[PDB]
Amino acid sequence: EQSLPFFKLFSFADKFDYLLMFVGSLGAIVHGSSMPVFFLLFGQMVNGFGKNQMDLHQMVHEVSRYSLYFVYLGLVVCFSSYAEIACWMYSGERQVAALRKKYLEAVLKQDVGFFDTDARTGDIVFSVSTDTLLVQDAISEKVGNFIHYLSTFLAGLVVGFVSAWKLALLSVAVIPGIAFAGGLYAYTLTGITSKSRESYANAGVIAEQAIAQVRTVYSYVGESKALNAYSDAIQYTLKLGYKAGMAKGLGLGCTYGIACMSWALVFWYAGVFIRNGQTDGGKAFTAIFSAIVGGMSLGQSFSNLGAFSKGKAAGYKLMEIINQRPTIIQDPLDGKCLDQVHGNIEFKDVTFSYPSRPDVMIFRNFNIFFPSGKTVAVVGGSGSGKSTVVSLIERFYDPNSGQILLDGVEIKTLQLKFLREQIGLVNQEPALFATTILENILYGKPDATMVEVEAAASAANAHSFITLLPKGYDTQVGERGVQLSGGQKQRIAIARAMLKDPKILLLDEATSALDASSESIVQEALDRVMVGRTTVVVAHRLCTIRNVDSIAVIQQGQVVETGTHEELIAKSGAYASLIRFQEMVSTRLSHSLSTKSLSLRSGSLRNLSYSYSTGADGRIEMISNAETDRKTRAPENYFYRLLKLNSPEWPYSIMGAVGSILSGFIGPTFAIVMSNMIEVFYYTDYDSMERKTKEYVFIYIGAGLYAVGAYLIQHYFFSIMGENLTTRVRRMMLSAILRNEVGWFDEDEHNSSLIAARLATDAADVKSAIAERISVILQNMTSLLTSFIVAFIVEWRVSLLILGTFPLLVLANFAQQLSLKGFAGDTAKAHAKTSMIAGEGVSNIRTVAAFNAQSKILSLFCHELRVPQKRSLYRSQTSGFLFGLSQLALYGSEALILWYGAHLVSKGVSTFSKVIKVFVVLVITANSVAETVSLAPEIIRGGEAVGSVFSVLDRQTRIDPDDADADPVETIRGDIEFRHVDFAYPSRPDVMVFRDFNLRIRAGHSQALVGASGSGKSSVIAMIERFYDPLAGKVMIDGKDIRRLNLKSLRLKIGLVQQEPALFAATIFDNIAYGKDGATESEVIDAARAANAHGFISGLPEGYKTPVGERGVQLSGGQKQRIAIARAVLKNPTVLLLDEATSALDAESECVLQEALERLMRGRTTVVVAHRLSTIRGVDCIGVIQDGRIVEQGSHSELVSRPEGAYSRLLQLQTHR
Repeated sequence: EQSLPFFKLFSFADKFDYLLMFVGSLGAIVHGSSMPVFFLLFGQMVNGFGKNQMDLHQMVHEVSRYSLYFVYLGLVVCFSSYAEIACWMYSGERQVAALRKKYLEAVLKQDVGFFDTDARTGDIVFSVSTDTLLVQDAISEKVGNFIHYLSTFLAGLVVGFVSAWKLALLSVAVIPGIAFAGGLYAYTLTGITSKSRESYANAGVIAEQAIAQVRTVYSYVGESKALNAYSDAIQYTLKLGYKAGMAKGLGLGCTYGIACMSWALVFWYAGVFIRNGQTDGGKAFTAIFSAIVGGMSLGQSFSNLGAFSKGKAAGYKLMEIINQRPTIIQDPLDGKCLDQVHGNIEFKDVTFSYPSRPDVMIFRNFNIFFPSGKTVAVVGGSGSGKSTVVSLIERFYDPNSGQILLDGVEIKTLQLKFLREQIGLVNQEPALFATTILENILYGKPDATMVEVEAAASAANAHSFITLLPKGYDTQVGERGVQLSGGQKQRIAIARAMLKDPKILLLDEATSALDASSESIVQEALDRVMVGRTTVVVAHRLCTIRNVDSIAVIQQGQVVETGTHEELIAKSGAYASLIRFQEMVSTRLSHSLSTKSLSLRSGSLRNLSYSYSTGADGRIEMISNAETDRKTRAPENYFYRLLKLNSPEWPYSIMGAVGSILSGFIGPTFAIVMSNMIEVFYYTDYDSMERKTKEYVFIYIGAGLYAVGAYLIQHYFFSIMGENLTTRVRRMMLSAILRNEVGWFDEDEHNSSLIAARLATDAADVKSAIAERISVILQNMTSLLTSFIVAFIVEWRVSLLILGTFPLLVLANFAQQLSLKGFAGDTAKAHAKTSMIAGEGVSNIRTVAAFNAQSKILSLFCHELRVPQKRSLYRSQTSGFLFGLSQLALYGSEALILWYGAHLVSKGVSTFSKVIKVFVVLVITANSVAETVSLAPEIIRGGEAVGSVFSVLDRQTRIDPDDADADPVETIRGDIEFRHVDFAYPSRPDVMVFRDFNLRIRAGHSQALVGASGSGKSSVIAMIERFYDPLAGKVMIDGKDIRRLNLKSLRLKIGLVQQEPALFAATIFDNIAYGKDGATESEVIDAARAANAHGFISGLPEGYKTPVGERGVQLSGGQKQRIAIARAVLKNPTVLLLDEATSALDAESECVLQEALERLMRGRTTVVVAHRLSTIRGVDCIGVIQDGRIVEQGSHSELVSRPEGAYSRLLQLQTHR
């Protein structure tokens, strides 16, 4: 959308932030222009250490003078890498923690009807959670990395062009010759990466369907050919993944083969300009190296321009809610204040529409009147919009044409502290702020005393139930310290809206929690607060209103009738049908925020986003998403268990380990020839310097064709090895998912969109966990080892000093690689308690705006941001000092080697070019060694969070389908029998729909288990085939128990028909041959013409060929049912399990099942469950299920003959249409 500029993100800066962005900007220029000064000092040293080969006294002076200048360069990097980290990390905190304090004052002042849950308060909660971390990521510390590497580029061309300007043009005109050779590798590599994502989307829908339709995959035993369809379309991503490793051996080979043919260009012309007497050997080290790493340092300044554009995009959305001027405000000057209110609210000609969609007209010419000290009611029977009455006296909205008078004063002339202080609100599922149960009661009145809270808890039936909790009124209600998690809370607005002592008391439909003896206690609690208070009762169920003096009924825009309930029950005028309607009778936001973070977890770093959940009913839970360090849960043998699964490819790793050792020989051979030409440039013979610099160019060319054949063996192999491992894991993951129980799929984190990504992104990061961490270990250990064998043969006295110095060299470079990603570290974990307070004063804003609790949520937010700021003062002074002190042990420790090496030469032990070769080889080696020890924790710490998918492989199923020591199934005649069985779902095990259940079905009969308003009837057909096991008892079929049989050999003669049918992504020839494997063309036509749809399917373009499941022709609900019955008649089952529930016929003039119900019963055993009192005339028997038992049994000639029973009440529900 729109965007701010990059400036005005700094608009929350005070005069102490203009002082930290000034010191930390001078400190980043001086830190930047110091690597092109190391190349000016190490160049001028060699001109004194190497021109003085015949004067062994000048050598000691002109090295001890320049080895003091590395301690002075060490101090300037010490106190200027401290100033670009401690100033840009702490001044990026103080500016974004003053954006949080003003964005939250803005979202406490907007109108309360702005938040109507339709992904409006799912962006406000998301903008305070993530858009504030993107502003901080932009402006804090990636601004100092911009100035650091931009000033090196500017100062690599001023050191480079003053020493020798003809070699600072040759070593700059090579840089377009390399970045173009490497910008064609990274173009074609994305083009094969994009085709691999497209090739998996064909096989990405087979796992998508067979997890979503898992009731049909198990019922028709076809969980073996859901693999053979999957394991034939994975094989088109494997072969496309082979030639994305050959585009990487040819991309790193032909980049290190041009860069090694470009030192040969610029070390030749450096060796011509010396022979003409224009440069020397230290003005050609300065000119070449300061103009290459100066030019290369633009690839790091422009790496930070991605975060600067996400920062401008996110920071607009914040800066447009801050200055959005609202409508309903408080006027401290244009406001009144009455005295002795009475509570006479009269909606006198009030019309109103919802400003989200102005189409309907809720209150066209609405009129009611509220007396003082009385109890009125507002009740409808449908969507009258009656709960808008309590949402309008609050002034959450405005009547767009009308007026509302409080004791004869229009309420648009009243300030919102004389109004909301007089109105107490009790609502649906009331907001419990995660504090004590003493501070929640003190929102109705902020500070009076202690004994009035006990008085207010006494007249609410609450004084007893919070002393039988083992803490003295101090109980954290958010997290389960003591579990007062009952459905009967003290509905603590009943305790709040008495302590406040309101004059007008607006109740609501505060009985929606499966009313029982517990909800009868709060009913007689509400009947003692309604004394002398002009209360309304928005009521949905009429049972709670039956003893009230005056009741008013509204139906469409206006009141219809008023008066007592002795004349309201009279005349039958639009109330007698409503009591007939009484006789015939959050978790969304945590899912919405995860999908909104869906789409962008593809990239944001893991230290910057969240993972959202509900937790308990205290708040919305926000785990920092850097939960991988805390997790540390892989099996302890996991690196050995992935090498056993990837060991039929042993010839593709014995041939790949002789391609990764040969690549370690190019490191030191670069640094032996380059340190042999520093010696050559100081000859005094100008023809033995010519024919010895030809033969160091021919090695640079021959090692630019050795680096093409040795990166092609390392990368083509080890990608044949790692792509037969992602393919083998994917076939082992889906074959283990389709073995579990059905209740495992019913859980909240096992829907077929979070579990089909574990086969796509969690099985594709096993390639980069056991194949790309042996390539860079065999390479980096054969270069560490071959440069400590050379260095002890050239000279062993200096190279023993570099062994003791070697921890001080690999630690200075370990810190120079953490600095490229930043030292702040997991900034989404400190700002997590702050957001859970900001994220509960948005979704509970109906209860924050009432009670005038808007200056208390801002106090709990500003008194708590002091913890993430003192965490960042202690970190930025410590991390900026340990980084600035490890750099003094890099330059101060190369001053010791070059002094002790220039000590032995004056005593005649060593020579020149025995000290330089040892110095150049062992320092370039130390950069690679501090990369093996940077991927060292991930090898130990459980791989990572996505290499820890053994939870689908190492998981034990509850219901085991295939057993060898189980009795097989040959012929089931049908002897359905239940003994004493009780059963509950594992999703909510408190509900106990079965309680000692009993049935008995003989062979060759039917069963017609009745509706009873959905009294847990849709679980008998979920136990004839083992979708669920019973908790206690047996299920007897054919005289044998059901937990003794081969389950795959049983379900091929028990075939159901689903509630709402579903169709796979194939033609209508495999969607009706899915339940007979085998059938070809004779009994496919015959099984069509039973519930026919045959002239329906004869009219079709490609015969019987069209995709009908998805991405094809869209059929109707009356035609999908005629497909699914063609399945269940080709299979020829013996125990037919029909199904109807929840009014899903979806067809007028029903005939698609009427042909089925009379034809398909004629030789089978059927179990028909339906909620309607029709079509269930199974002429053999019919039982009535109530409360987990049967109450009456007998067919439709002895079940209607009895006078009442329980079936005749459902016979009265026939004519209630």
